[PDB]
Amino acid sequence: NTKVKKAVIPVAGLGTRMLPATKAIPKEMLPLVDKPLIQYVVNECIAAGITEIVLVTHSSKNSIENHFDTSFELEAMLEKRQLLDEVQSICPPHVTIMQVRQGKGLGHAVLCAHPVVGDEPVAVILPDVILDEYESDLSQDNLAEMIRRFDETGHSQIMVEPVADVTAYGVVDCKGVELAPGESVPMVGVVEKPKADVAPSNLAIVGRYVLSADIWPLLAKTQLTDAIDMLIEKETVEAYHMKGKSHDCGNKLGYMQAFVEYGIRHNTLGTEFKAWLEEEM
Amino acid sequence: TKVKKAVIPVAGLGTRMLPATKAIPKEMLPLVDKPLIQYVVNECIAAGITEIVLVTHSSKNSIENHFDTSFELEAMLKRQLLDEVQSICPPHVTIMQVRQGKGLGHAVLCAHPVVGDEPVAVILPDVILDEYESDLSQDNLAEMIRRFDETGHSQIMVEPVADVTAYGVVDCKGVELAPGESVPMVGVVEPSNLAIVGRYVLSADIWPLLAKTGAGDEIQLTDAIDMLIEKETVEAYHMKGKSHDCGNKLGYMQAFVEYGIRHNTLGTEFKAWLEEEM
Amino acid sequence: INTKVKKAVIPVAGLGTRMLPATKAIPKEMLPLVDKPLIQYVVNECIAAGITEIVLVTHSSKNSIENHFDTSFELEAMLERQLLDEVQSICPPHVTIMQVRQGLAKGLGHAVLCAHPVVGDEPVAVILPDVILDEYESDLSQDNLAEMIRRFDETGHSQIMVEPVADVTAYGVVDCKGVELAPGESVPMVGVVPKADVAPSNLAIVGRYVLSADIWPLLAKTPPGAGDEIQLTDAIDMLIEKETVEAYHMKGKSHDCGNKLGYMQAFVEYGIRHNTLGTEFKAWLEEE
Amino acid sequence: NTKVKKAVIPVAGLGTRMLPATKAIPKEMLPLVDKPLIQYVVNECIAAGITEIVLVTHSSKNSIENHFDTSFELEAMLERQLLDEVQSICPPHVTIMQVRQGLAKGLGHAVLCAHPVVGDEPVAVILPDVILDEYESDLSQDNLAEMIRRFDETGHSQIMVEPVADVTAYGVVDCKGVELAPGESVPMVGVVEKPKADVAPSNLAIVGRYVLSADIWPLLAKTPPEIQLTDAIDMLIEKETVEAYHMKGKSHDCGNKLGYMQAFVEYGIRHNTLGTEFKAWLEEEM
Repeated sequence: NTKVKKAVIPVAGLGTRMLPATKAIPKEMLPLVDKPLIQYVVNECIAAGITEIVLVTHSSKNSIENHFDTSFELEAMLEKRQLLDEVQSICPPHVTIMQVRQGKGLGHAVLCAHPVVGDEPVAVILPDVILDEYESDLSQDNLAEMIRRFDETGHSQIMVEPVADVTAYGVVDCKGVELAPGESVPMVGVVEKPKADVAPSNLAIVGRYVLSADIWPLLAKTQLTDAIDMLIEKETVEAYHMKGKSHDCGNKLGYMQAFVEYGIRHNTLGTEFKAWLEEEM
Repeated sequence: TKVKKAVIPVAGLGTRMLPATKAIPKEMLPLVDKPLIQYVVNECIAAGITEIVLVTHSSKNSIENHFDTSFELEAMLKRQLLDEVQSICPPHVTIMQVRQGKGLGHAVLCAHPVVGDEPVAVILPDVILDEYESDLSQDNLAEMIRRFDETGHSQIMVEPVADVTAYGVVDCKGVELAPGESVPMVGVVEPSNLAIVGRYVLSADIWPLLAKTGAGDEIQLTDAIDMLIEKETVEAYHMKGKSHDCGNKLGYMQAFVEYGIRHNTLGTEFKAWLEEEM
Repeated sequence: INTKVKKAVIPVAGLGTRMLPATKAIPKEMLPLVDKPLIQYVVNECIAAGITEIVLVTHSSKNSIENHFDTSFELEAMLERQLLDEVQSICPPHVTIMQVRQGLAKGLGHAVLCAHPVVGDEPVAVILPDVILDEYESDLSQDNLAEMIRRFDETGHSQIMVEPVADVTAYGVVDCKGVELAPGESVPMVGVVPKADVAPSNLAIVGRYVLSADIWPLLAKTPPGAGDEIQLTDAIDMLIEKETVEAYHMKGKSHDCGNKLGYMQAFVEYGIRHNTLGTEFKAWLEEE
Repeated sequence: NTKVKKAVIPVAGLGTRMLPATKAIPKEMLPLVDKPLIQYVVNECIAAGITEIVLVTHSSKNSIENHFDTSFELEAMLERQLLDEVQSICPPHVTIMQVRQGLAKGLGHAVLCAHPVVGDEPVAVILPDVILDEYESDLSQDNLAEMIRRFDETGHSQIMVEPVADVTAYGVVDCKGVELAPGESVPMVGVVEKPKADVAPSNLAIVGRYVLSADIWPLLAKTPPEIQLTDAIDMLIEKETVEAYHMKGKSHDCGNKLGYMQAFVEYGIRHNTLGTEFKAWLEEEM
């Protein structure tokens, strides 16, 4: 298959932008209607073919792991059925969630997974960014596509998308080439919240990466970006243009918008919710 | 001020919101950026309650933690924020926790040792009384308590429904009730179009009645309620403004939007975004 | 007539340093004396004395203490025999455990003050959990906490348990104006100190108190040290000042499980006495 | 270098033999003087060269992980010698990973759950309620460390054993009647659970330490007609040579009350700072 077996997901220490909702519950457990962000993120991983998920965590984060694990008393009450099928249907049996503690920096959270991952290519996924399942085919596009491409060329993939205001993100330098959703083109560097006038593209790092086993040593020499730009010095790495829509639930308004969008699409209450929104707005 | 303690049963596990509540308490689901329990407690405080008793479960330390101070967190934030965050539980308010050993009537019983034989407020936490459609410091719980204190008559909040077939309606021997008013209730029929909302202000007299009080072998507070009734004058208080049942998925999704539009820093942008998108 | 001391308050919010690393991720109060955590002995002592309301003044990382006394669902499941019933009986049905968080408040005086809202303006017992009162060496249903409560009901005077120490240079020693105390006796104390030539007595403060409702306002008005620190000894000195305080002479033996050596000595002493393994252990001990 | 890089520690089951102490704290967190049993076991894995430990766990046991992680609030609270001691707990080059076991299904099944973590590689299996005495063997040269070096040389799995008086209480190996000296590895032709003394192939009991080849993986994947480690070991013997390794020094079974109380006293006598005193104390008192 693919040498990309593991997805490393850094679990937020404290999602301060979302206080106080996340003062005592992880932001990864904040819900989009009726499921926690991390359940969408894990299913995205799985749709791409990943079966091993390495959560890079902290002490106050047990509920994320319990969400995917079995909940004895809960299930007991449940028998005491659909929901029951559902709660045990959260993590497919062929999927394994692993945990390692980080006790700062995303590049640091990645390095922490080194020992679990080995000296192999890996996927890095940020948990507060949700790629829209209805807007693209997760089994074929995006992370799924970035991995197929990595297998084909051995070139790291870095998901990106066009954004209005560039100063707010980390922009990639694709030497001015235009990219269509779905394509991969070489990147020659990354610019941390560039100043509009000097920004390399309008292409923002989305929070999805498929990286060659070489970042590992680079991470040690080294944030992800600097080992990224160092990797770039050694090999080709490409920007992959995200297909569909993403939701950034790491910012309050982004989260509120996602809440509503997923609300309108809810399998059982979406139409009624949508109707209500229309007679209400 | 005779009523200083509010009992909040939050020890049940919340089914209708699965899978979101599998590993987190339903009481910590956010309405925008504040958990349901924060709105609830804020409501108690506004009414002058200074001691909140959570009748809980092993899995809900997140709720107490939300109200306690998060050291490492505090170690982290900033000036503006750092305030807002300690500020969750003001200094004169105490959150106490007792573990339940099922039913609301039994949940309230467990708090007896903490409350003592005193008048007590009973608050259902997955029901939100809208802070913008009422003045929570002057109305509803605030006032139902102010009236208990003035007259020692118990108060049970109710609001008019549509399908009275769908609900339990209090019997007020036919007296027309309007927002803001109270009038004796003689019981409930499952007589008026008024339903129990989930806020109760009860005389210390319910305790012994609650001890002497089931459907699934659960202790019903309705049962002690009617008992208190045959012993005394209990009044229905007509809720003012709007309530939000956040214990049902749709009701929760709808309050999320209503509150978002009213959000103090993001309400205007979200509302405009919504208006276009929708 | 029933006493008015209805609640015991147990400060369990601190992170116990002298016991590290053992207590690095577990409460010092959950350290076992053979096969039971220190806290169960302490709660049982409250119970033997008739207290049925216990207030733990805790911290976030200590949910295990409450879990100890609650029903342990999965465990009982996987338990369904003796263990089931032993385990099922750890906290009797008529005993209620309440918890309140100490939060930012530093100091023992603060810890006690935190329970005020649960206790009310009522007298209360204050129990430090790392000191274990030997259930074999005295009758906890009549002595010690049980007797200090009775003395407080008979005189209105707050009670402070003390015990005799050969070395006064290492303790909180009381001044009872040189009046002698025999076990079980309470006599007014006018202060608390001590070098040795100037010590007012050989009686050290053990860790148990039965205080009147008057400690409440005093505690709230106790002047802080930095960071709000309110010490209970300070509040105690003002109580002594406001009124009559007696020192009560402990019966039996105490185990200070707050220090390493003492927790070890305790573990051994309770092992030898274990209802099931006492004999075999004691013997194995004589052999070794 | 060795292909044996990972040690799997099954700590997921709930320890009934030690109730009620263990009602709400994991058995692995009980202290032998001033350290939890799991610290001793982790330190032993480290002495043997292991720098990757996989706990196969349960939800109610975060405390085991917190023990090795950074105790931010404590550290802060200490910020001297003790602060160091405290951080030093897990050496920076050693990593603890965790996986949850599904339905409580046995040690065999516990190891099996570590498969995705370890991969198709040889592993060390360590039962954490058995403590190998540090004072009585050189844990950096004998026992697990030796077992691992013999596996690297030969490629033969190593199952640790020690002589017992009563075989009916253990899983016993069959080495074809051949004597093993401490530190010696001898091929085993079978394993048997709790034999009646009259048919027992030896008086050498499985202690609880294993260094297994990557070939036990497919064997552990099989469902019996309860997945048992010894049954897997017996299937492996069928395919390949497996040796029993005779433990050096002394072991402590702290999975049973008496054994834990004895180990607590034995280690208190040896405590670095308090032993002399504690011992003296015990003499006068005994």
